[PDB]
Amino acid sequence: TIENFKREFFPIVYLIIFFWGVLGNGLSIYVFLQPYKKSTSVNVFMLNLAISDLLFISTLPFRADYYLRGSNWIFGDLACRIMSYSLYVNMYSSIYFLTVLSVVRFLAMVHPFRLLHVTSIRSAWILCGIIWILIMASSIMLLDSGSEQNGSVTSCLELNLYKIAKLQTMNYIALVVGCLLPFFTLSICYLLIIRVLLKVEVRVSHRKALTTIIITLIIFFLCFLPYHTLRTVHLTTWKVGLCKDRLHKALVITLALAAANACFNPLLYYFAGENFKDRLKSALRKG
Amino acid sequence: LSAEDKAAVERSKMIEKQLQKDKQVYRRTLRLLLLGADNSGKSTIVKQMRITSGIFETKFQVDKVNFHMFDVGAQRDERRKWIQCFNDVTAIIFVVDSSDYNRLQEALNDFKSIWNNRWLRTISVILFLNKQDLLAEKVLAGKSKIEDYFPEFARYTTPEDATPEPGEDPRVTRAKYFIRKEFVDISTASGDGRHICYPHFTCSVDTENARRIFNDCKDIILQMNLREYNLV
Amino acid sequence: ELDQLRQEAEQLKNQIRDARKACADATLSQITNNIDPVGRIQMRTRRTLRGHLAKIYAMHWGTDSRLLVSASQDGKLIIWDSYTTNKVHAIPLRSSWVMTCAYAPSGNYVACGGLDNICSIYNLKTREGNVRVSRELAGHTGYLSCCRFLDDNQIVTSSGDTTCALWDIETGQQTTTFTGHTGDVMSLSLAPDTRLFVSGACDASAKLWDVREGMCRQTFTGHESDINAICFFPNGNAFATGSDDATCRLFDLRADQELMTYSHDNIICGITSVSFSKSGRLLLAGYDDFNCNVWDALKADRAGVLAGHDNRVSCLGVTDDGMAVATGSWDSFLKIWN
Amino acid sequence: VQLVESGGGLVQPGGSRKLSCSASGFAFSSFGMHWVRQAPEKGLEWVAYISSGSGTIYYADTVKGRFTISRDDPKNTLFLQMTSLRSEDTAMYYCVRSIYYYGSSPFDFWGQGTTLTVSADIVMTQATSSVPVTPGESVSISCRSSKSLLHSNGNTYLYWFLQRPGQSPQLLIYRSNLASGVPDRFSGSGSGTAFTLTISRLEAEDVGVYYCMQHLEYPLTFGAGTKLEL
Amino acid sequence: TASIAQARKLVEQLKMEANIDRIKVSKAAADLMAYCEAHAKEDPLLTPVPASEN
Ligand SMILES: CCCCC/C=C\C\C=C/C=C/C=C/[C@@H](SC[C@H](N)C(=O)NCC(=O)O)[C@@H](O)CCCC(=O)O
Repeated sequence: TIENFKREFFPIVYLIIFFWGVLGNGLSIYVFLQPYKKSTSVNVFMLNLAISDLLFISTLPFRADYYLRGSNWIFGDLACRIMSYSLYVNMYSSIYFLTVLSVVRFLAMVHPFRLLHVTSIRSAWILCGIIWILIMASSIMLLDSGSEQNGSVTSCLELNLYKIAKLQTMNYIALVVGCLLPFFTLSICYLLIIRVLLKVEVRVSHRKALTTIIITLIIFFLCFLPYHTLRTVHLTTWKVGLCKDRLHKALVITLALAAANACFNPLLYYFAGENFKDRLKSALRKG
Repeated sequence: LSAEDKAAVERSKMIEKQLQKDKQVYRRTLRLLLLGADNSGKSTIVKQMRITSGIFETKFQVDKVNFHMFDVGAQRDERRKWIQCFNDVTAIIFVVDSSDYNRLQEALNDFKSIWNNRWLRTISVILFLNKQDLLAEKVLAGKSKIEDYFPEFARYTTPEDATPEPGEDPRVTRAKYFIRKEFVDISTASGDGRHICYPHFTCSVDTENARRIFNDCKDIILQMNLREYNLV
Repeated sequence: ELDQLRQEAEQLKNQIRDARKACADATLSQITNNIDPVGRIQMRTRRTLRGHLAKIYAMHWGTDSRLLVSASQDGKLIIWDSYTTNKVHAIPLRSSWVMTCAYAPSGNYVACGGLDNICSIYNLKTREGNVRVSRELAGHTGYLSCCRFLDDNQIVTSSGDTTCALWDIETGQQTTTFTGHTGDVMSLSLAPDTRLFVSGACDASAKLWDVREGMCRQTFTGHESDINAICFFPNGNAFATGSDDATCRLFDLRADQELMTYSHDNIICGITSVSFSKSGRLLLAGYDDFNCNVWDALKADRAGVLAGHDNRVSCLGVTDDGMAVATGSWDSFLKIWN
Repeated sequence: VQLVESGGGLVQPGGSRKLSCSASGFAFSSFGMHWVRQAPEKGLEWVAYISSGSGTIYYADTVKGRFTISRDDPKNTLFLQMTSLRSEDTAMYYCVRSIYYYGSSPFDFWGQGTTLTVSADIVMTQATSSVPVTPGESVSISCRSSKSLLHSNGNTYLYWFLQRPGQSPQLLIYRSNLASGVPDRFSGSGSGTAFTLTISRLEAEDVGVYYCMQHLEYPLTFGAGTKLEL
Repeated sequence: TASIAQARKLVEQLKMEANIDRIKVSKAAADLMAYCEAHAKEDPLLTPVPASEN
């Protein structure tokens, strides 16, 4: 049984993740909403990403409190449903926004002069809303998660037999379009970006760009793909009995590493880049 | 709703269609600002880039993309005011007579003034040291030495990482590299990376003149898209 | 000779300074302290224009408070319908760098100009309907900074050659030319009588020229930096000047000196435009901090702030009736506030 | 500025005909076109309208289906194709230009037109059809309408057209606002219901038929027309 | 004679400018305040007019 380890691991890891994610996203959104510099498609995409991350984080401490008191859900069943829905819908929206930013800054770089199909003001909001509505309508099914009350305690945020027939269907989907296709898109786009950067035949800007691109690759390949593979191998064969004592440990640790993406992402994407680090200082030293 | 108002709305929609059709080209164009004193060979450059009007626009296509170079050589000496309108342009090409050492001081002064401008602080400034053959002939004749005007030229060592072109005399190479080093020092001063200079030795007959503009603007837009999209 | 003339000029300047100081019985503050406060003037955006392509660099209000002329840095003039927001007219200019535009008092002609050094006046009521080049006049050896119509046949213009000139539309030549300034003239402003007009240039001074004779009746010499905007008071006895030092100054033609200096420590960005209301209490000025301010011409206190734009404000103008105020910035978006 | 119409003539019942109109002296595309019919010994009657760029087209409730209007902008020409012509279609058709914007004067130039012979909108009713008067005196023509033309915007959608012997209707007033090329003798007054056209001093060139038109709604309807003779 | 020419030009300009009358600042400020208070009601920007007039 791994529940003994979960009760001790979740409360601290989720708590610290929530703390850092709030500390980051609050200021990130306060700086994005500033009318100081301008409104661009990249700005809208980063604002949607920050909003999705903040929504994912706000639903994090509830699960920490649940696991802290020995897997006891004190809120209503509607709260459990909304939390389980918002966690994964926000995770997938964040992944899709990261892919959108990747393709955006790939088209901006590989085609600087011609094909200026990158700059936009309304198309960005349209695409963000389309992604939101699609992901929401798709994941809506998860709202049927029962309270699953057993005796005096409620097994919210936990797997049961009733939740199998559905997970066996919508899981692999999220693996293809949620993990595999976005990962391949990121890889191709950033490899082409690296090729364009190394195109020089005979630099203080390119080296920093080079370090910005590969760190994100190693942070994305070690947080989502392992998590997706582990949850797939755990759900593809889930029979009544023991959890094998090993797959569950890997699953919980990779889920924690993925939840830590809510705190890696904001920084990786905005706090390091120069243009936003200037808007940041402006918003700070304004009034 | 009145019929006249509907007709006016339709006319406004047609005007918006035309304005969008024009804005497509506008955005897809690249504005360049050509600057240079009378002694500078900006006229010869415009004559070579053939791939009471105070403004002269010249459109030329290179590598299947257009460039609108703006030359201003029919206005008052001072240019601290009308230069502000040329912000957000693709690049600024500054011309200087690298051969005439007398006007080199005024050329460097004008370059420093255009570089430290508050409005053009975020605009790259390309540099074409035109009239290279004249400079080479002058430095080979030995009748005019840069040391007479710049004392640092007497205590300046040839760069170790230099790339002398085939057939160039050591004196010509040293002089051109000293000029380029002076220009790069005047540029990097208070540069902060937001804008960097692009010096290029341009001859009087070199047909590969607009190619230099293309290669410089490519890197300029690359850095502009790396900064604005948070990748550098 | 030269030394004697310089000494005489210095003595005359000192005498003028002493005379101006003698008439400085008190500042406008001492007299504007008893007037009731104006309060906060929170203007909201009633219209939003999204037609301009490049940076808006000029604007003006014609005799009719419904049509609004606006010029963009892409060589495009647009006459908008302020009420319905529709585009009444669109004029493609042969010059891309246009920095000035004005609407004739008859509603039939519109002037423009800029780095081309050629003032182009187009007609809007042509029998052919389409906009035609009515008069493309030249002669100035410098960029055109501002244009203002005096009637259906004459137009005053200021160029970078330091010399302003009143041209005739029918003749297409300088009806009269004024002596050159010390710097380039950047703005203009007509008086309600149309007989006199004050203009400022890069030099820290402003000259009040006359339409009848080419002579500056008054020359104020009170500024920290280069004047970038100037506006005439609705009555015609005073006028405001704004420079890049983030400080406006209200000079008077009767007193011939500055009355009050509108400035604040938190404002460090230069000024680009100045305008008054139909009454004159509200002095509106756009600053390079991506916004506009509205102060009290008498109290000099901050009455309102307009921060709707996102780029450096380029120009602003109040309607002849004072119903609304148009503001064009470098964000290619013109906003009407009320 | 010229609008030369052609294509008229005799047509048998049920036939078709393409009336053409060549425009010159102005931007044809910038002006919307209106085909208006006038029956023999009667007043005007709007038929069809085509906006700029062919973005909007309208026809009269009585002419829908049969008549179709089109415009060739590359050639600056207008065409009206009529099919299944009835006996009542005998009339003279005129093409008129109109540009709509604040301060404009829609229906400012009327073409010569062409004659073609066979074999719930607002209605405008005038009190008198003929008023005898000699030069020197003033005239006051009255006009009544069934619906108030005063729109919420405050614009008076009233147009006056003066047709002289042998000439086409000439615009006098488009909204009290005098029209272009018309002396100041003509003036307009009244409320949104009743209207009055006042001529202070009569001349030999003023004799003709004055027609009133409302422009509040797209479907137009001309009045009976008041005649002034020597 | 360009130097002395512009010198005498500026001298005459300052002379003709000094001859212009200049009243004290009190009267000018009073006149400005009176003109401002006269058109106070005719300034929608100063006096917010109801939505029926906009
Ligand atoms: C066209 C694209 C459409 C977009 C979206 C479509 C489908 C994917 C979206 C959402 C589904 C996500 C899968 C979530 C797993 S999460 C796996 C489970 N949380 C687990 O293994 N827990 C182990 C433990 O507690 O040890 C489920 O068990 C969810 C409920 C939460 C829970 O009980 O922990």
